[PDB]
Parts: sequence; structure tokens; C-alpha cells
Amino acid sequence: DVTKLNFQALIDAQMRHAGKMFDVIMMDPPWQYDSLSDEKIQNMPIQSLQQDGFIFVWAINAKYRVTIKMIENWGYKLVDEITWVKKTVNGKIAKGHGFYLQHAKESCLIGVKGDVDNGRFKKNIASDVIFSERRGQSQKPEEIYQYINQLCPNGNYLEIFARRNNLHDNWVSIGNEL
Repeated sequence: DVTKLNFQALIDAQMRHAGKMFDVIMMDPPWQYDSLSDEKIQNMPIQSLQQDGFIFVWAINAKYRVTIKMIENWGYKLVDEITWVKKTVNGKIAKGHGFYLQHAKESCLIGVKGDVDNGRFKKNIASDVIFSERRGQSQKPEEIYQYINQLCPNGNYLEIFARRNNLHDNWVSIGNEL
């Protein structure tokens, strides 16, 4: 709605695919385009979307601490963090007595619940930092999708609120390969 989304169709469609819920959830919430209040985001039925696995939630500095609490409340244990270190910078003036502009960054908090000591999930992989392919891109970097794939090869993943790619505004498409 985004107040309302068909999670039930999502739940049943996936329970039929695999007989179990998602391996990884990534959330890219629209913190205050359209926005969602912190409460509405917390209120989402994440607990019914996953029983075992990881949750990845994107937060800027201002929503970092509330994203921790949110993940903890849904029943996860916070165990990792990835930083998108961007090619852009924050504003046009260096902070304090500095000369160079402050780089932009976003944090992705990572929680775990349930049984994840299987070979299904892999430890000691990839890197805890990701990079843009193009300075100023609006879509999240392809490396976060790679690093999730590495974490649970061949698993099932769900993303909620994926940010759009700026480049494709003014494009319509039909017949997309699925």
C-alpha cells in the first residue's frame, strides 16, 4: 500500500515452493517520495516471514539505532554489519578544520534467528564493505546481492522496499525475462 501488502500470498506461495520460509530477508525501508513511519515498519509481520536465517536492514545514521531495536524485537540476534562506502560525499563543506569532504555511507544491520549451523549458511566470506559500481547510483550495489548469495547459496531470499534505479525513470518495459 505500502501500508498493505499481500504477505499472505507471499507466505503461501513460498511455503509451497520450499515447505519452509525465507532463508534471508533484506529490508530497504523508506525512512522519513513515499515514506513509512518507524512504527509501521516495525509493525510488519517479519516474524511470519522467516523462522530460520538472516535479516539484512539498511539504515542511514539517523535510523541506525532504531533499526537495531527493530531487529531485536522481531527476535533476531545482531551478529554482523555491512557498510556501503559510497563514491559521493555529504554536502559541500568539509567538517571541522578538515579539507576533504566527508564520504557518504549507509549501514546494513545483520541479524540471525533459528538454526543456521548447517552447510546451508556459510561463514567467513566476502567482505563487510560494499561499493558502488557508478558514482551516484541510486540502486543498492550489486555486491550486496552477491554477498547474500554467498551466505546462502541456492536459498530463498525476500527483499522488501527495494530502492529504485534512477536511470530507468521514463522507461517502461514489457516482456522482461523472468
